[PDB]
Amino acid sequence: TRGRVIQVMGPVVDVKFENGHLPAIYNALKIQHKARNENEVDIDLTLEVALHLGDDTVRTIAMASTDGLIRGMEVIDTGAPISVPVGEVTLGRVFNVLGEPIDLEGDIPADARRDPIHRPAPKFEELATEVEILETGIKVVDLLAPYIKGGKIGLFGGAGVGKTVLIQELIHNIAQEHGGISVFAGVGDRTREGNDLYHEMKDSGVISKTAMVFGQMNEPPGARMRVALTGLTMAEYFRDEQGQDVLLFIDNIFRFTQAGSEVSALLGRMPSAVGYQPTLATEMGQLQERITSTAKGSITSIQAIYVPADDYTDPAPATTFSHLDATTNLERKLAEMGIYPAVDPLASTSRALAPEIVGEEHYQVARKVQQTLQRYKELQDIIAILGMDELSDEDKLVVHRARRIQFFLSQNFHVAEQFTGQPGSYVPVKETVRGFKEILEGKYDHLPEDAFRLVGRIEEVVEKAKAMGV
Amino acid sequence: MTRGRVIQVMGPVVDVKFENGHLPAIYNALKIQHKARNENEVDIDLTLEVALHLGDDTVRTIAMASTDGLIRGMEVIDTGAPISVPVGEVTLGRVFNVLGEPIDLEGDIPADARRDPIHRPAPKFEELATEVEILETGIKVVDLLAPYIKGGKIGLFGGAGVGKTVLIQELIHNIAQEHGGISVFAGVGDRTREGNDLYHEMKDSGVISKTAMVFGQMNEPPGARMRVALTGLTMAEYFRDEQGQDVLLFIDNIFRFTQAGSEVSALLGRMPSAVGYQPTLATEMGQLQERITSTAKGSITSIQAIYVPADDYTDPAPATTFSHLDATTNLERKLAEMGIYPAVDPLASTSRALAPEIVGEEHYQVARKVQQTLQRYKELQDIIAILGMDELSDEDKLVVHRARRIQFFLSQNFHVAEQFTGQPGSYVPVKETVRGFKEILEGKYDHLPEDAFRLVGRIEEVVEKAKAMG
Amino acid sequence: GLTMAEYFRDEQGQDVLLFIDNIFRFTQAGSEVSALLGRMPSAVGYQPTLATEMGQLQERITSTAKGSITSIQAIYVPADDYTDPAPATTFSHLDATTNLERKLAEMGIYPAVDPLASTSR
Amino acid sequence: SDVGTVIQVGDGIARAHGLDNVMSGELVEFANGVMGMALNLEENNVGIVILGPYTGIKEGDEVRRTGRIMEVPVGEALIGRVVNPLGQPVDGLGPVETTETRPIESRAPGVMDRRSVHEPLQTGIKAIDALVPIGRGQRELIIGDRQTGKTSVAIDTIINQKDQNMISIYVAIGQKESTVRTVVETLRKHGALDYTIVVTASASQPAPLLFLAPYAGVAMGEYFMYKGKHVLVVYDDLSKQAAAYRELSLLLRRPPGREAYPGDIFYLHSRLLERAAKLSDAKGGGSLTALPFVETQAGDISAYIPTNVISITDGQIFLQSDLFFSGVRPAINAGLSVSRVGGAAQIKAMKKVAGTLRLDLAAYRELEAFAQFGSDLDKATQAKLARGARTVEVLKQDLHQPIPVEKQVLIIYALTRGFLDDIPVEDVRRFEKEFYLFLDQNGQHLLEHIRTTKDLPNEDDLNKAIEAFKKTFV
Amino acid sequence: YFMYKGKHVLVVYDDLSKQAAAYRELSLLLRRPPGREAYPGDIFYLHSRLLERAAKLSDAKGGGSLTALPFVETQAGDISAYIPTNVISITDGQIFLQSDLFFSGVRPAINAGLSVSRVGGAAQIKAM
Amino acid sequence: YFMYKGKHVLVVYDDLSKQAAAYRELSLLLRRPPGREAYPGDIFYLHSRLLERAAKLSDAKGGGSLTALPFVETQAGDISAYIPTNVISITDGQIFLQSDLFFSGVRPAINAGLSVSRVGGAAQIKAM
Amino acid sequence: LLDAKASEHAARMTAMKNATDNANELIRTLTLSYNRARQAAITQEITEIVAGANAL
Ligand SMILES: Nc1ncnc2c1ncn2[C@@H]1O[C@H](COP(=O)(O)OP(=O)(O)OP(=O)(O)O)[C@@H](O)[C@H]1O
Ligand SMILES: Nc1ncnc2c1ncn2[C@@H]1O[C@H](COP(=O)(O)OP(=O)(O)OP(=O)(O)O)[C@@H](O)[C@H]1O
Ligand SMILES: Nc1ncnc2c1ncn2[C@@H]1O[C@H](COP(=O)(O)OP(=O)(O)O)[C@@H](O)[C@H]1O
Ligand SMILES: [Mg+2]
Ligand SMILES: [Mg+2]
Ligand SMILES: [Mg+2]
Repeated sequence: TRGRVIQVMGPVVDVKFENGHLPAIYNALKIQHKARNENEVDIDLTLEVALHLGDDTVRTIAMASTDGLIRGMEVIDTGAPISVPVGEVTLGRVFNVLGEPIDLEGDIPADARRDPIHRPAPKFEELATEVEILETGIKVVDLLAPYIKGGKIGLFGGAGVGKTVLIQELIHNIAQEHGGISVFAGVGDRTREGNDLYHEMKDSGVISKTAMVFGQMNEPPGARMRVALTGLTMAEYFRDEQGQDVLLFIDNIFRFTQAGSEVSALLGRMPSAVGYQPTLATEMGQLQERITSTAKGSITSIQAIYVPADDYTDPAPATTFSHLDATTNLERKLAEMGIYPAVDPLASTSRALAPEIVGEEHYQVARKVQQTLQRYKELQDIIAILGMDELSDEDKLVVHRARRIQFFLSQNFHVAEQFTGQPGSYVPVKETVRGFKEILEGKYDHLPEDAFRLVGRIEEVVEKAKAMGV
Repeated sequence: MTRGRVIQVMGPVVDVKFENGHLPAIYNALKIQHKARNENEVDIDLTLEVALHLGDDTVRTIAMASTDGLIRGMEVIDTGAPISVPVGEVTLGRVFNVLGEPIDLEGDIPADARRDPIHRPAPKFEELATEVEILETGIKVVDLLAPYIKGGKIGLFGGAGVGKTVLIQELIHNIAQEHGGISVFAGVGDRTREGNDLYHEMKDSGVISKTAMVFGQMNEPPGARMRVALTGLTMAEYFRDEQGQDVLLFIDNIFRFTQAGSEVSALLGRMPSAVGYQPTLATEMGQLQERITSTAKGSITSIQAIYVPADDYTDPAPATTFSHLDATTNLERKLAEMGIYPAVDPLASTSRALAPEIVGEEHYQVARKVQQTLQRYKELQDIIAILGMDELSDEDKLVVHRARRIQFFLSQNFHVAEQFTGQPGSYVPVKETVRGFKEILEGKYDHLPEDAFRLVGRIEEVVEKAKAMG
Repeated sequence: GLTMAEYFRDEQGQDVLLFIDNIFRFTQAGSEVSALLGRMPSAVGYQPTLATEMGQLQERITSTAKGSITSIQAIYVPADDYTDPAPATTFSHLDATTNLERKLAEMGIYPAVDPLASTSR
Repeated sequence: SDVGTVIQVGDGIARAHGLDNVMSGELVEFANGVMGMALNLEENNVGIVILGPYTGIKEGDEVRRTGRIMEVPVGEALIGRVVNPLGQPVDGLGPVETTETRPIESRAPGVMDRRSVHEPLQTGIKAIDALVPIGRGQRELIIGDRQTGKTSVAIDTIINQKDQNMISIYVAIGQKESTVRTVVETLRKHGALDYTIVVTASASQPAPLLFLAPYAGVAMGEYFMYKGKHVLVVYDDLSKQAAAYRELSLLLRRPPGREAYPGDIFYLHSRLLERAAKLSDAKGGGSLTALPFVETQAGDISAYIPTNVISITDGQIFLQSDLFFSGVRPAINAGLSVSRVGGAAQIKAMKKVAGTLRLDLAAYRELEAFAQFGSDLDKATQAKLARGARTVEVLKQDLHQPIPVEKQVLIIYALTRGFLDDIPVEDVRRFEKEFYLFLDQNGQHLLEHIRTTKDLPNEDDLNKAIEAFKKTFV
Repeated sequence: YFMYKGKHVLVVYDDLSKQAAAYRELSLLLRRPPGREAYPGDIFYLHSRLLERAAKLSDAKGGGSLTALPFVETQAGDISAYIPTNVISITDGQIFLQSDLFFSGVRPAINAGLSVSRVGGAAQIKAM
Repeated sequence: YFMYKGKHVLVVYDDLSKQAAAYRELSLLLRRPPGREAYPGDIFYLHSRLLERAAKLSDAKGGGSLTALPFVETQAGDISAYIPTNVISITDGQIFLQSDLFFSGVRPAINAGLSVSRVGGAAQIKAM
Repeated sequence: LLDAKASEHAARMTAMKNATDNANELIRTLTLSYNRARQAAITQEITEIVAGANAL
């Protein structure tokens, strides 16, 4: 009971299994062939099943390029979904979508258990709703949009704003804070960044308690689509057996939505909206709903999103926005201003900025900060085109402190070691919230604004000025 | 005559197979009435309209009631004629569905009553008449500044909250009260709550036996919503043919007649066109609006409310309706925010029956001086807004004083406002309308304050109100 | 027409002047007869083979060493929209292009030539 | 016969051979145990939309007919439990036994059967009850951007419905399982799950279940409407129902209409909402009022689904993203929020203070656009400043705690008659908290008066009784 | 018939835009794929096959004539739309009649800058 | 081949959009299900197969390079279209040229506001 | 000089107010044309989807 290939149309293939032996949907298939003659080409290729057709035939998608496929090749049926090896063995390694290790360190044995990629989501009975503030050590995120365990978190931006630099600073700070497993998925990631990140994590020695999944842009669209679910199935083993908080990072899900749109067009369905497939909310929900806090522990996730043209009504961002618990917006104007990670104080929102979850002082502090920056945002054009001396002395006070606040949300970073070389550091929550209480009190208003860039404490700001001698 | 069987059900659409070759014509009617043979079945009573032939004796139909519980192989009978509405005096003062059965529990019509086909070929070019008579509605604004004419299609357009059903009741009652004009009402795609409100507002006004009513509402399948509009026409055609008298026909919303046609065309399977409408927009619209006429016996003048789909008059449905209409009245929200009622804008409202001879060169010249006065006010208040009142000389100052008198006197007091505000009402013939406005245009009456004119019937009523007020 | 101009510049070797009155109607006539021929629409109802067949014609009209052709053509933009496929494919092939715009003509300026969008090598 | 074989499987759609005596809408059960509605009985191949996970089904799996039209089981047992649209529980409390079943698709009450609406539905939101009245059998639309507090207003409306016999319903359409759990626990904490049912189909569920979830929601309410008890139905979001129907239609190959929705979208929504109206005194005087919710991109209400729905409903309530992020809570805009049936159901005591409040907010909202100077005109302009400032202070509400009606009337009277005008603006809120408890202790005669009369307290002692509180406030 | 015999003629078509709409409706009742604004490309050939039978024959043929005045309806003055420009390519001039002047009391008004005749001078008498 | 020997290389593609159009016309004639515009769904994969061969090989592999400079012509300042968004997602930077800058005297016209280089800073000489 | 400076601030206030009115009107006209252009593009896209769907 092995199938035979009967059409090829690029990524799509058709296989005519003998009836009585048809695979399920989302099942997996192997081609291994060695060429009989000189003209032929040796092939090792896997396919996934995507819908059934009229008689015996099944319509499938290919995870490696179909070049060299004859008609009438034998297809092996695995009888199961794409199976990913799960265990502690995967700590430190880099994998492809099918679970083979890309790095040359070694090969996972056949004897180990492997878990299916596709599994039903958490039920209504099993789910729970704990609330705890996740101390990330990033001065904007901890002050103005506090992250929470158990939940989907979102980073929205254009291109080249800091999304990957920031995701690296997260992975490093969490590896210092806890020996909690991390899984990183580069879904449709440029093969260049994969080299940068693998060597940065090997050279800072952060990789001992992490795993990595990659699918590059030069992969078929189906292989770009299924890479996020491999990362899910790995993080799910660590929660269910080890029972501890296991972060899942996804490098950009915009490529994932587009890979689904291209697969639907190859399957011959009819577009909608700006050409996205019909089943946009379904597929994305299927992914996003597994990220949860059931009774064993957590799988809190931090994801980044490309917003094509600074208009957020495009289907992929708009469909994503409902699922996310807390979202911070990255704007290129601040990144080019050289204050980092570029996150807008006014446009960032979270569920967790309420006194019952975060804390009484934290609520009063954050709302004073945002009111100060909002009053600065409406005062700059008068400052530009009337004389700056015309601003009232109370508004002049709001100006002076808004300058300091805007700079002191910048922070010196371990990931800057590659780009600029400086050491950086980590800030616990208490020191962020107190330092901003120091900023808002105003006794330190004598120290100059230039000092406040790229620092981790108000004592560091005193030191930098001290070098300047202030 | 003969008996068929059903062979497809695809929502409202049903396909039927007539074995003998004794096929039905287009727009013919077929009936299913069935009672359960086994405990598994459902009892049903169904009218089908034929809409295409499709070969091999098969016929494609659209149902006038929901198709739930239809089996395959269930039988049909052939009526032999179009859907036949009852016509006579036996349909006065009573409410029906599309099939001609009574919605009211008050009773039903006997088997002796004659029935007219709804679908009948239009009147010939020899049978029309060119003579134009003004319909004298008694509404001061409409009769002065956009005179309605017998045989004329008239359109009401306006904002979501202005007065449209209030005016349709106000015209119905005025015509029945004094002119005695027997008149028919069709509801297409309006709320069922207002269907019962209109029934009780008729009963409260006492205008009940004189009129007749048909309803097809938003719960109806699209085919029934489409054909109820033609039932109202068929009743008015009986009144101006056989009883040979003046008639008036009301349609509550014509756009949903077009929209129901687009939904049926898609179920029928014909390609969309333009902004997704059916191909046959202009002919299906035209065949209705071409039967409304003033033939040698009597007219069917009609008032219709039009909703522009997206504020876009350039859209295909409003443009195609807009080509048939002879007089248009526009109702305006920025007037209705004041005490001005009905909120009719004279500047937007137009009539192709304001011909200088037909109204009368005295009515023509008075009407043009009113319109000129309001257009000058429209620009002159922009000049006052940018420069000032004290920037304008005496005559312009008198024009603004007169324009305030004109706008307030155009408001009127009526029976529907007895429920809303409890004022008794008024009635005005056209000769009184022109007389009174002529005297206001001379301006000797300008001593009464603007507050006095707010809602009034005749200039003599203004005289009674002013002195008493103080 | 082109086959005539080709013979004179090759065999006789004179410089030749070619005028084509409106070359858009060649592509539009292709758009009419292509759907009946039996091949799916493209970006606004045009045939698939827009650029290959229009390029095939335009690449013959060339000044070889044997003898020069200068050729002056006009192209009707299907509406006042240049982003349409048939104008878009033919903007590449022309050494000097004149854009005539309606808005200037209504001001009464003739010939209505777009000063900013006129390009020549 | 009854049996047939599946012979295609799409992305949740299927097609089946056999089933010759099937009928349109019949529920069909597959061998796996998921069930499907037979949408199209074409010439040989029955279209069979699958509700639930479809992966297990293969070509040649048996498919069989239940014998029944699409129906949800209902009864008195359901109240206090959480069920999926097909009517099975997800809470974990065990099986639920219901002895009656109602078709999800039915003829609504005809135009002979209905009535005018005249008895108010007290929410306990100050701004809704004061300015945008609702009544049993009204259809009312709450519209606004994401993260604007709409579900807070729904849960405030479903709590504070205790003595009034408003059997209520909450329908969760596509929602996050964590928020459905959070709301169910908030209902359980406030002692409010004795009189309400909760229905859920979540994003992991395929789109046909989302499309069916509102119809089964109203079908539960119809038992109460027939019997005679009042009802309320709340939908978490209708826009996601529109998106689920679009996906379902396009997988069935139907061509799109305007703005890539099918045109059948107006028939779908108008079918669903116009079953919500008050029955006649002959048929039991029941009710089925409904609260659709719909979301607007950028806050533009002129889009396709908003205007389509605004045509069907009898009012709109507009929630401002701009005010809500400025912190005014809950945020309601006086200019753009209004109801057509309102003005009749509202009680006589409230009618007197509601009209003055409506003019007060309408006049202050434009004047606030000019307000920041402090010295502009004499007191005539300022009085509108002073009144508008105290008005906006009084209309804010604490999160998730609903207000009682006779104290709601008495605070609006205190505001709209001017007793607050001397009271300093900074401490205006604290006045309400102290007043509610004091008025219970010292003012009970006024509460009895309103409960007796539907009318404002006897005016003679009303000032004196309010003055004693005003002195007690410090 | 009259022009070939030798007499003059004049034709008015009361609206050609309804002819285009009727062709669209027929073409889509057939299974022909739409183009701009759902109009098939055949719309240029239809109108061109209509309008260039109008002529001024020469003495060898018999000197007859057949001037034709077609009409087209613009929606909100959109002379830049498909069917207006389609027909404007075929005809030897245009007259554009303006609503803005007409409802400002100028009954009738012609928009000078939009309306041109390509046979000017030849047609006029010398005094003109 | 030259990069495998170890010498630096540069490849320029003078217009990728015309390659994409040749694929569209070839696929449509082959009766393949179309997508947005009418571009076949394979386009992003076809360009990624082209653009991910560019590399900077390690010292173990020879130290070579293959920098690439693809060009795309946008229609009227169009953006968010299918080919430009595909290529803008693949490439590690983008330069956007503005026509209204060019006709204002800036040459070569380059908008600093919308042009980004993710690699930037590292490549420059320390003085730069 | 006091009346001159006061009347200057009045003249600037009214000139800036009128200039704001002109800016608002222009924004309205542009928004109407932008909405018409986008809706025209979307209806063309939908027409291509239908033409593909019947052609295949
Ligand atoms: N003549 C009038 N006198 C007093 N109030 C009026 C008058 N005309 C309109 N109104 C006011 O405006 C409202 C208009 O209600 P109406 O029943 O006409 O709605 P409608 O516009 O027909 O609704 P729809 O367009 O959905 O059918 C009335 O409820 C009343 O408040
Ligand atoms: N009176 C109030 N005081 C304080 N907070 C409020 C008040 N009213 C509403 N909120 C807050 O508004 C927020 C709005 O979130 P809500 O729970 O309504 O989800 P939502 O607005 O429907 O967004 P989504 O539909 O995307 O989940 C809630 O966190 C709620 O705490
Ligand atoms: N702290 C920093 N110091 C110096 N340069 C930085 C810093 N953060 C970001 N950058 C620069 O900005 C770039 C941002 O690009 P990145 O967000 O990594 O792109 P992508 O998200 O597409 O991978 C970095 O590659 C680097 O060149
Ligand atoms: Mg990246
Ligand atoms: Mg109405
Ligand atoms: Mg909500």
